[PDB]
Amino acid sequence: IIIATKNGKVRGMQLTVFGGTVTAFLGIPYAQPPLGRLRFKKPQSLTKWSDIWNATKYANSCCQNIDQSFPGFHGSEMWNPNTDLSEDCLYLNVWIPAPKPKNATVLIWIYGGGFQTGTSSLHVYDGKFLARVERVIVVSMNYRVGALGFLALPGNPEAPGNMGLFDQQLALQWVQKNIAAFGGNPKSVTLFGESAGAASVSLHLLSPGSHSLFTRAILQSGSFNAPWAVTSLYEARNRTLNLAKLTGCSRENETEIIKCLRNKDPQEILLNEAFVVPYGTPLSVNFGPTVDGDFLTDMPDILLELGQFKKTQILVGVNKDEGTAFLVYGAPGFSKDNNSIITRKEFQEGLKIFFPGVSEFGKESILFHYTDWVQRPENYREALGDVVGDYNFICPALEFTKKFSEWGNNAFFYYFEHRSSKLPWPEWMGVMHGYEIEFVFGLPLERRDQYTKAEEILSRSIVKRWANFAKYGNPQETQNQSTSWPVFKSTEQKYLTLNTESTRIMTKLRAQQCRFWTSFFPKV
Amino acid sequence: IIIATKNGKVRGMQLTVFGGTVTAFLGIPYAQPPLGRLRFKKPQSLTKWSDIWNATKYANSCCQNIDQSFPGFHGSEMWNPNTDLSEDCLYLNVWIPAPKPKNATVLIWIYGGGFQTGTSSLHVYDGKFLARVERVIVVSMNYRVGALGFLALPGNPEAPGNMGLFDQQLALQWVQKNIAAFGGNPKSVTLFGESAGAASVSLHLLSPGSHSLFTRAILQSGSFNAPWAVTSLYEARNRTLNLAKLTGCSRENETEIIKCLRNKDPQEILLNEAFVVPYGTPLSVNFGPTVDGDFLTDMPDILLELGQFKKTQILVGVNKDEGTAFLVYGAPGFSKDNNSIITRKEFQEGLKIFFPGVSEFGKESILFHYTDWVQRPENYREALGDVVGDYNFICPALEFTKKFSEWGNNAFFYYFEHRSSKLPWPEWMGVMHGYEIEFVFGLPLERRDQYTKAEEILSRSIVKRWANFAKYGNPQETQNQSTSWPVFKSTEQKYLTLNTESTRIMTKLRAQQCRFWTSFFPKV
Ligand SMILES: *[C@@H]1O[C@H](CO[C@H]2O[C@@H](C)[C@@H](O)[C@@H](O)[C@@H]2O)[C@@H](O[C@@H]2O[C@H](CO)[C@@H](O)[C@H](O)[C@H]2NC(C)=O)[C@H](O)[C@H]1NC(C)=O
Ligand SMILES: *[C@@H]1O[C@H](CO[C@H]2O[C@@H](C)[C@@H](O)[C@@H](O)[C@@H]2O)[C@@H](O[C@@H]2O[C@H](CO)[C@@H](O)[C@H](O)[C@H]2NC(C)=O)[C@H](O)[C@H]1NC(C)=O
Ligand SMILES: *[C@@H]1O[C@H](CO[C@H]2O[C@@H](C)[C@@H](O)[C@@H](O)[C@@H]2O)[C@@H](O[C@@H]2O[C@H](CO)[C@@H](O)[C@H](O)[C@H]2NC(C)=O)[C@H](O)[C@H]1NC(C)=O
Ligand SMILES: *[C@@H]1O[C@H](CO[C@H]2O[C@@H](C)[C@@H](O)[C@@H](O)[C@@H]2O)[C@@H](O[C@@H]2O[C@H](CO)[C@@H](O)[C@H](O)[C@H]2NC(C)=O)[C@H](O)[C@H]1NC(C)=O
Ligand SMILES: *[C@@H]1O[C@H](CO[C@H]2O[C@@H](C)[C@@H](O)[C@@H](O)[C@@H]2O)[C@@H](O)[C@H](O)[C@H]1NC(C)=O
Ligand SMILES: *[C@@H]1O[C@H](CO[C@H]2O[C@@H](C)[C@@H](O)[C@@H](O)[C@@H]2O)[C@@H](O)[C@H](O)[C@H]1NC(C)=O
Ligand SMILES: *[C@@H]1O[C@H](CO)[C@@H](O)[C@H](O)[C@H]1NC(C)=O
Ligand SMILES: *[C@@H]1O[C@H](CO)[C@@H](O)[C@H](O)[C@H]1NC(C)=O
Ligand SMILES: *[C@@H]1O[C@H](CO)[C@@H](O)[C@H](O)[C@H]1NC(C)=O
Ligand SMILES: *[C@@H]1O[C@H](CO)[C@@H](O)[C@H](O)[C@H]1NC(C)=O
Ligand SMILES: *[C@@H]1O[C@H](CO)[C@@H](O)[C@H](O)[C@H]1NC(C)=O
Ligand SMILES: *[C@@H]1O[C@H](CO)[C@@H](O)[C@H](O)[C@H]1NC(C)=O
Ligand SMILES: [Cl-]
Ligand SMILES: [Cl-]
Ligand SMILES: [Cl-]
Ligand SMILES: [Cl-]
Repeated sequence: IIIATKNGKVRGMQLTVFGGTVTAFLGIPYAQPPLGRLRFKKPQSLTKWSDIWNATKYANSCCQNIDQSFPGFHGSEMWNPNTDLSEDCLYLNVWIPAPKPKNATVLIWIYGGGFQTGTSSLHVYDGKFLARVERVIVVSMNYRVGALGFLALPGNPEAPGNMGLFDQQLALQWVQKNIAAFGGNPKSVTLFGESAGAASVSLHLLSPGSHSLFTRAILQSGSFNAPWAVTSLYEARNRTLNLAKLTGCSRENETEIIKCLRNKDPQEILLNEAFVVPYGTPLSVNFGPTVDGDFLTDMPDILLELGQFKKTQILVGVNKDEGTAFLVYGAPGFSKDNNSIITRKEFQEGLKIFFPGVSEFGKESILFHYTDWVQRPENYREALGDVVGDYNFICPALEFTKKFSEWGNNAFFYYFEHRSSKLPWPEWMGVMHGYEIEFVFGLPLERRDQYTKAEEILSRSIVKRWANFAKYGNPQETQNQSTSWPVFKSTEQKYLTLNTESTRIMTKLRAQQCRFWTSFFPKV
Repeated sequence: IIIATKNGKVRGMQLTVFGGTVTAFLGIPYAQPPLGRLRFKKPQSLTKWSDIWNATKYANSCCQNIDQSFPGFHGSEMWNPNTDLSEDCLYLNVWIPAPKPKNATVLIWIYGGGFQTGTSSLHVYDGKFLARVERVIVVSMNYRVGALGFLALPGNPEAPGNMGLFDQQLALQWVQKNIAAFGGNPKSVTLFGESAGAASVSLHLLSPGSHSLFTRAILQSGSFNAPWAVTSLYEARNRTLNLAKLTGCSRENETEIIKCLRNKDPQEILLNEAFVVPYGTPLSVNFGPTVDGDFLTDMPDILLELGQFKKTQILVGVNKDEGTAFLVYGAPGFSKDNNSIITRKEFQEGLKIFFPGVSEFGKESILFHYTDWVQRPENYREALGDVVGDYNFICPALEFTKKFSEWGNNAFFYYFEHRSSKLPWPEWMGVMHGYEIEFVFGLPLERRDQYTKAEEILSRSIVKRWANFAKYGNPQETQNQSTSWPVFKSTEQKYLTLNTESTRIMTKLRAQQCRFWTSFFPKV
């Protein structure tokens, strides 16, 4: 199977999925390799090839540091890259139903990883189930991460910032130009992403250059108003110069810092990213999106508040225990290998880990708000996870959703509360960050994979709802006497819970907690 | 002029006021003197006299401690009692227009003084101007204050608590039974009071026993939800027993503590009131209203929240600088005799004076909320006064008004912002607590008294508005092209400013401050 694209022919491969066939085109190039003088620059458009590009395997993942905290452990290792790392990493994947569809809706996946890590070739991002079961086309891209994707000296085209967001955008352009050849509808394109991938989706909603590149958006556990999502111009400058210092690249001329950094081995840039900040946290984003005057024209909070964004439907949600994953990456008393019963003093020390530049009063205020107990040994352990999840994911997603919906558009909010039967992490971590993704991609639809029957049913329902959102703007499951998913409006704030037992309509998720983070805490 | 009352004849006296005449009956008894075995008991009804009771001078003021902080100084001394102190103090005053009116509306004044001090014979409470100018009848009563008015051991008729509130109530009953003989309408009775007198008015709104004793209510700088206004049953017990200790009255039997206290000289009870608490403040109310199961059937906050109160119109207001008066009664760096520029550390020490049993985090939170400066030497001095005024008077009056109006009734709120040209206190204290009162009573209507012309005009307008509220439920001045006073509703929260220059309709008084006190601070 060979498809002709604007830049040349690509050969795919046939896959058997559930007694049917999917065609996969893995590793199509969508930009010039950003090597040499192109390092730190916006991606440059790719010129024609002749002969057939073989898109029959996943391409290189972008250069990135790896999580070495738990070698041999599937819970962490499943997120590490599974393809060689290389600066030559600007590739995308396409999965299409067979037979070729006529005008299929397109789902474009944007991975998370804190803007520092990630790749589209992870097993939990495999678009073949969606293509098979819902007859949508799935596209995913690799984009640059870390300093190589996000180093900024604002205004300077040698290192303007947001390069990895421009990579995403150019892959969106590729779909616009090329997807009809694969049987796709460029006028029916939904972005979906998790964590930094969801924050990215929310920035494409804000970016005038992305407005005509997609139709609708799905935000899983992330949005640009999250505290980790956008680097200030002040932080970015200091981090860029710190990185120059650490590599011997400190210079009088800023265009000469960049020239120097372009001579460094990728591996030397990677080694020094960790230290560009005095204190870090398990949620640090050393190199992330900045207000660059190009992708992002103003501080995104101002854009959101004043309604300057693409007017379309959004689907947004979070997991019940967003904060737990992070606690084993440095909070005292915590271990994935015991029940992590901590004391008051450990709790207090954990706040120092998660809120390093925060006044003592700021920290006491967190403790005040989260330790009014309803005695119980896991009180403090539970409070720290909620602190981290509410601050970093849940309250920001809910505020994004309120503010976005106030401008007239339909929004749907979910609260995912199912723990995978196969989860390798301990029970105390509950419904973790990242662990809805396999349900969205339909992994539990595979009977060989040993998920429960209740999990097959949940995943089939989520898959259908996501697909209906993409095709029709409305994440209903219309056939199986399912709970209707109400629109989220800033007054009632109705959301849908996703679980194997009973799906419920609820209101005002974490009302009391989010008043704290959203209205008090930003003042300290 | 001799009027026959249910309990006997009373002779009044004629007064010349503004080229006209008022009849004053000063010092009519309304209960049995609460002496001897009646000390600490509810007031007992008075039996008939023959011959003519001469109500031609003010009666004794109730026993109370005096403000000795500033001897010789009119600013403080004008609030001290101006009649002999005596346990024999249950008397009231009546001022009536001449000629005798036919069915005049009645204004009943309830003085403030923290429930510890006060008397109806103060010059600034002289009802003759109102009677003259508006042809209303004015009534005022003395009620017991301090431990003699409010000592409680709940349930025990020897000392049930709220005795001074029962004194007020019995004087309300006297007006019901007797005012028609003076030309008054018992079906048109408005209560008005300032500070503890306004808190009292707000408790009569809650008390089933007072419901048929009045029509409408005016609350000047006070309401029962103020932090100083209601003593917990826990505080009351401890204070009663502390007082017993300090007087040698500690006993096994509680009815024997009271018997013992009844043998003490009034003057010995007074000397020990100050110490019944370990820490006090300039706003301490050692002996005040309690939930006694009789006057007050439940915690008044519950009654207010759940709409269990007299359904009628209210007029409520506060002064611009409620908090300043108190700062010279113990805050470091403050003096009525210099400009009281204080430092951060003095500010912090002042919080300790005003918030003695409050956690360090509680205090830091106050400081956080009030020291975000918009440098300026008077920053800290101004912040402390606002802290004290917002917490103790303004935010509580506004919350009372919101909650009360949510039940359907018209409410009118004012913000009094005129500083008396004659004020003896320094300019930095601004528009002080207590200093609207002379405008309400029409003192500036007296040309001999050397107030400005702008002050005569302001007082004449307030007088008319207060009188119209009493007679008609609507505090308008209809004749002189005046600003219309809108109803206060919990959504718009419109209020009227009272000043000599420009009277304005404004909204959401101290919105940001009161969110702090009303919604955060009660948690610490
Ligand atoms: C901006 O960066 C400076 C630089 O300090 C850093 O030097 C880098 C090359 C890197 O190795 C990094 O780890 C190191 O901290 C920061 O100043 C430092 O601040 C810390 C803590 O306040 C102090 O211990 C150091 O004295 C100080 N270092 C120097 C050399 O000045 C600074 O914190 C940072 N500013 C922001 C916005 O975070
Ligand atoms: C849960 O484990 C933590 C984490 O650290 C430990 O991991 C264990 C599984 C074990 O292999 C141990 O050797 C390893 O150090 C425990 O916290 C540790 O416990 C003690 C006393 O508090 C200290 O020696 C360590 O500093 C501390 N580590 C950290 C990172 O804080 C924790 O006590 C344990 N909790 C249980 C069993 O409930
Ligand atoms: C209830 O009252 C007690 C009694 O203490 C008081 O004794 C009284 C007769 C009187 O002189 C008063 O000034 C004195 O404080 C309070 O206990 C006291 O608390 C303070 C400060 O915490 C301590 O310094 C004392 O040790 C302690 N005194 C005694 C003898 O126990 C107590 O504070 C109070 N409770 C409440 C609700 O405020
Ligand atoms: C305003 O006066 C205060 C109050 O105390 C003083 O009253 C003055 C009018 C004067 O007679 C003085 O003798 C009397 O003690 C001043 O605070 C005082 O100032 C000094 C230094 O801060 C200390 O000696 C006192 O402890 C302190 N008193 C109190 C109660 O805190 C204050 O400095 C003054 N401020 C000015 C002039 O701006
Ligand atoms: C494919 O359908 C096109 C329009 O369908 C889409 O309309 C969009 C506005 C959006 O709402 C999508 O979700 C809809 O599905 C049509 O214009 C094209 O011509 C079609 N192309 C084909 C059949 O080749
Ligand atoms: C005096 O007027 C009485 C009624 O007037 C009042 O009606 C109340 C319900 C209240 O709204 C007041 O503010 C009104 O002024 C009437 O019943 C009496 O009979 C009158 N008594 C006389 C003239 O002696
Ligand atoms: C692409 O794959 C085809 C079919 O397997 C092969 O014949 C061709 O040589 C390939 N091109 C390469 C490896 O460049
Ligand atoms: C910085 O150096 C570069 C060297 O390539 C040069 O192009 C540029 O003009 C210099 N900038 C300034 C303004 O000094
Ligand atoms: C609805 O349930 C049927 C079985 O009754 C199942 O076969 C089908 O896949 C379900 N559809 C969805 C979208 O959940
Ligand atoms: C009351 O006053 C009248 C008139 O001045 C007087 O004659 C009478 O004796 C008085 N009664 C007293 C003092 O008890
Ligand atoms: C307390 O003592 C008084 C003495 O007058 C007595 O009437 C009462 O019965 C005693 N109470 C109890 C229950 O001990
Ligand atoms: C209205 O103004 C007139 C003068 O024009 C004055 O005599 C009168 O007292 C005023 N009335 C009120 C109630 O303020
Ligand atoms: Cl600090
Ligand atoms: Cl369902
Ligand atoms: Cl403390
Ligand atoms: Cl006016």
